[PDB]
Amino acid sequence: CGYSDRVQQITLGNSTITTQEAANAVVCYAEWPEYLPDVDASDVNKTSKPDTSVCRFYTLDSKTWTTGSKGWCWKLPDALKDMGVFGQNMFFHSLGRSGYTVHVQCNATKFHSGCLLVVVIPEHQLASHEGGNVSVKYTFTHPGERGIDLSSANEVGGPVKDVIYNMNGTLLGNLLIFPHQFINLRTNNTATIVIPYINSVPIDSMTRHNNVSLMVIPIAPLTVPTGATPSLPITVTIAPMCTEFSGIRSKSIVPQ
Amino acid sequence: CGYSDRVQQITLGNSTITTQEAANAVVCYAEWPEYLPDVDASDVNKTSKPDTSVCRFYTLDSKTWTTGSKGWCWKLPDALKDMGVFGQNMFFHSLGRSGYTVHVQCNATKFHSGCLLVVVIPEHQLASHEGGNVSVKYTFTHPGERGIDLSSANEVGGPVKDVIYNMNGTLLGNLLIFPHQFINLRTNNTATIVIPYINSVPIDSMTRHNNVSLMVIPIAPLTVPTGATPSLPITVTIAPMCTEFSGIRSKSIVPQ
Amino acid sequence: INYYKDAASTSSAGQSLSMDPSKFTEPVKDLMLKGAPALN
Amino acid sequence: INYYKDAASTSSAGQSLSMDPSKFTEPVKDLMLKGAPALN
Amino acid sequence: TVASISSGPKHTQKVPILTANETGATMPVLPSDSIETRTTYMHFNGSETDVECF
Amino acid sequence: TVASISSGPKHTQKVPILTANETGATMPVLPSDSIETRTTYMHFNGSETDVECFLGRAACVHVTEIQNKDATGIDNHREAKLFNDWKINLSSLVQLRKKLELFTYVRFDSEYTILATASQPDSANYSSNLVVQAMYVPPGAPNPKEWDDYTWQSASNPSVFFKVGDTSRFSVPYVGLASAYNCFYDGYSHDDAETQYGITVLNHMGSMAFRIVNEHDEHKTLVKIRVYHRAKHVEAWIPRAPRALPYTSIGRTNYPKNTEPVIKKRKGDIKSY
Amino acid sequence: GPALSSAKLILAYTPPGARGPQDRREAMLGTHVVWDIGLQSTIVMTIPWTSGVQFRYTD
Repeated sequence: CGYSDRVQQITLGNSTITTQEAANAVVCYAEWPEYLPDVDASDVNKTSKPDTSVCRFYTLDSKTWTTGSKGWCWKLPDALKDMGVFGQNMFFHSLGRSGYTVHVQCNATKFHSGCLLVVVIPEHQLASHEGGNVSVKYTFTHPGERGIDLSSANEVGGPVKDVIYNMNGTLLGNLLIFPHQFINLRTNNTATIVIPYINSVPIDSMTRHNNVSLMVIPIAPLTVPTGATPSLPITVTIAPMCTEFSGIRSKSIVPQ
Repeated sequence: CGYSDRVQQITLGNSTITTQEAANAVVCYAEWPEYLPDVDASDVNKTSKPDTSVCRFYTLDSKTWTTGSKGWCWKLPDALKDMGVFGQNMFFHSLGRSGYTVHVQCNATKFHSGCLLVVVIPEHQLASHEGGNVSVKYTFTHPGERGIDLSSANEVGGPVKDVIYNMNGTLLGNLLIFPHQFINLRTNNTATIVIPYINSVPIDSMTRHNNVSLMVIPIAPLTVPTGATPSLPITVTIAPMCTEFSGIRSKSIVPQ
Repeated sequence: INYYKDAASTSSAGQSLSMDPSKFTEPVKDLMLKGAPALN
Repeated sequence: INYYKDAASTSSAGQSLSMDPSKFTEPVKDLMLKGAPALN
Repeated sequence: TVASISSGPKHTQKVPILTANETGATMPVLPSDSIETRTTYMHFNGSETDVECF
Repeated sequence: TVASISSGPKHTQKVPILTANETGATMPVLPSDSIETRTTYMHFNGSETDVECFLGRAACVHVTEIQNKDATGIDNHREAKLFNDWKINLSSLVQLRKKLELFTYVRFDSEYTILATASQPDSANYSSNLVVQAMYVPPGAPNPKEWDDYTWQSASNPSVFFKVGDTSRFSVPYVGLASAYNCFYDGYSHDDAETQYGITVLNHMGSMAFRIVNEHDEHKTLVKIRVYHRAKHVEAWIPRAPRALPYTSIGRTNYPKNTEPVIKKRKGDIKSY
Repeated sequence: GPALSSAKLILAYTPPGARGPQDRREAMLGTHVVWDIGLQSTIVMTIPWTSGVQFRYTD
């Protein structure tokens, strides 16, 4: 009887990811995603389940981890609302329901040093940069696959990007209460977090309401060996699961 | 025990059509559509079933039936390849499988006279207008919801529109061998034809290959009463059923 | 004893003795036993 | 428990669970079943 | 109490959506008669809609 | 309940002190795993650490000031405080708002206590025997415009009559549309480039309009109505990080510019104690 | 209208989140019921409960 806990394989639909230095996958709150049971439904229309079409690993544009990078933030299902048929099932309805299997990728040699904080913050309502009673404009909190780069300059309507305050007024050291995993270049290179549907209602809008938000916050600065490139690619791959939609509708109209 | 055979109701998904002067629905070859069984599958990828999202009545643009109209022809699933999420499930894959429940609508008073020929011609490979060895160009046979108006002028690459020869070299009087129904303004105003998947393979392409073609050919000319408008609207409504797709792929790229 | 009919009047429930900190402390897919190597 | 003898003192009855909207929605002589032709 | 019953595609001669209001009756047409509905429960009693509370 | 188990010298290959936090799990390492411990008992249940007690104690959550005087000639009454209305929000006081924000979802029937005190800084021979009418306003109920509006009848609007100094005590079942209050709502009410973020249906519970119904005496009685709230049937989900920066608004996690440091800087280097 | 008249109407319900339908092709994408006017003079289209929250506000 000989096996390994770092060699993991996750097959969803027609996509397959392989890893040999992965950490024990985190199941948020020890609750796997499950379809909405009838005992809690409030809407009357029947739900459609694009089980195989949308529940697959969608690789997002990789990010560049430099010595001065503050972190990155992604909103779901916003991060996948421009991805194939999932985006259409998300727009053409008034609401949607689906889980997420996040998979962050950051590989390096045994000489590099650094630690990334991969945390899922359900209902991550960010703070505006103007204070007082200013709001954050829908055009920014819903970037899409672009995500929010916490090192860039603030624009009118985008929340503040002070990674220290988690963009919402909470300290970085306290985010560990949420389901998270550290990508320690010496021990781990790929993080996995199975995110279920978290909301106060059985079903809610999927275009105007983002249930969870993925954040990759470098805790320890990247210290590359002498003569190596001071950059490492971070590839985020998210796979929906247990997807449901109700009320096929005229396309949801977003700005642009 | 009192009922009626002309009062019919067909509910698919969130769409519902009602009629009170309908004729006995025709089930092509007495074979209802059914999902592809495992004993005949040749592809290896698992099929996705957007049961409720795509299996609904999609109303196509109504046509104007005049005293000189020759007829209209529609290709499937081409006629619905620009309709909501069905078009995306059709493009983003290399193949698709689905049945169709055609519903033609043409209402009039007891004074009008005329007869429409609603016939389903599986594998309706049309003839070109140039003869010799000329081909028909993909840009025309696949119009979309537009269909093919047999009274218009021929364009380079579009098949011939001689309704007499059924655009393929067969006489109009012989189309009755196919599953068809007549919309007799004195007896019937709405036709219904349940079309299953007809092909020599368990699965075939749905973008480059149209399994069936719907035709509405006025047999008896429209004779409106004295002083009435010499035009009647013909609304075609098609509802997919038992839909399947395999191999979610980079969007299928069609011209334009 | 309650003096009113509707549930808005009842008193607090006291204490929920049913505790389960595992969902917050060990929300992991694979089981991890104390002492054994976390990763192998 | 009541503290007075006469019925003017008792509390409300709560809710009348016995519902019958048919008298207002279908006050028709002949029975009409959903789906069947209303008139024939 | 059941709120909406499960109903799939309906292709029959019984048209619960067509009626005649000339009779003065309001047919209790449910969402399952016009679309495909799922199994749902009421989770509601209606104590505040009674004439005794209204 | 056993607190610490008896454990002597440990020389084994199982190292409960070594783990990998990269997995995100907190191993329940006990004192018996690092040292030699003796048999001890808990003698403690934790009744005061439950969410029902941590969040379920009456506290002030809003306050206002009004007057009861000869209202003749005051065209704008409500804005002159002939009656004041407050939108129910559990996010206006910070010492309870933080405890409520410690979680993402909270479901509770409420308990309210409205504290009004009579006072006369100006020349006034006595403090009237007031009878304050406290009124609940559900969404849609006519937001009254004058102290004598057609609303105070309170036929559907709940009303509670009581004298100043003494308080009303009415319970409210959970009035949210969801299964709990959206302590954090990373979502908009609808899709518009000009809509407000966070503050939505889940936030608006109505409002409480304060007044006095007694006809005026000969002087202005500036009444300050302080509102107290206890949470009942408290249930919490999705614990969150503690609040670090203060607030400026209700329901919004927005903070000010150049906020002050929250971490207590050391006196010396990291090696100091 | 007259008994000898014929007409077909389509009642379309647009769930929240999308604008009001400006054309028939956009309306027919959502919950709709095709009404064939005949002996049956009345149509009964039940607007299905399609909402995320369990209750909507009356105002």
